[PDB]
Parts: sequence; structure tokens; C-alpha cells
Amino acid sequence: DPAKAAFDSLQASATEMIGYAWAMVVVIVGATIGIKLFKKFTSKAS
Amino acid sequence: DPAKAAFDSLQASATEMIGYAWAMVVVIVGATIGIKLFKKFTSKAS
Repeated sequence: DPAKAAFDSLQASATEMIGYAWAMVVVIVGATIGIKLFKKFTSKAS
Repeated sequence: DPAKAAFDSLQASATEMIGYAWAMVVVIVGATIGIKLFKKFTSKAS
């Protein structure tokens, strides 16, 4: 009874945090791959 | 015996009292174990 409510609130907080994490990852990985492709295509085009 | 009546009343009181004590212990122990398990499972799940 008091414990069910507690667990429910914890799960909700964790769901929001996973949401923020996905947002950050996208921006960092975007940059990394961007730079990689730039270096690659510039050199092949000569 | 002058004392026979006295002993019977003691017997009766003791029976009732044992009854009350069992009720209290259940409630206290319920709480204690409840809190313990909450702390344990929350941390393992995280």
C-alpha cells in the first residue's frame, strides 16, 4: 500500500532521466560522425 | 480454599493478555520487514 506508490514514483522519475540521456547522446554522436565523414570525403575528392 | 478463586482470575487474565501481545507483534514486525525489503529491492533494481 505505502510501498506501491513509492515504486510507481521512482519508475516515473527514471523514465524522465532516460529521456534527457537520449537527447544528449544524439548531439554528441551527430558531431563525431559529422567530423569523420568530412575528413573522409574531402580526401577522396582530393 | 480462600485462594482458589484468586488463582482462576489470574489464569483468565493471562490468556487474554497473550492474545493482545500476538496482535501487536504482527503489526510492528510487518513494518520492520516491509521497510527492509523496500530498501533492498530499490537499490538492486537501480
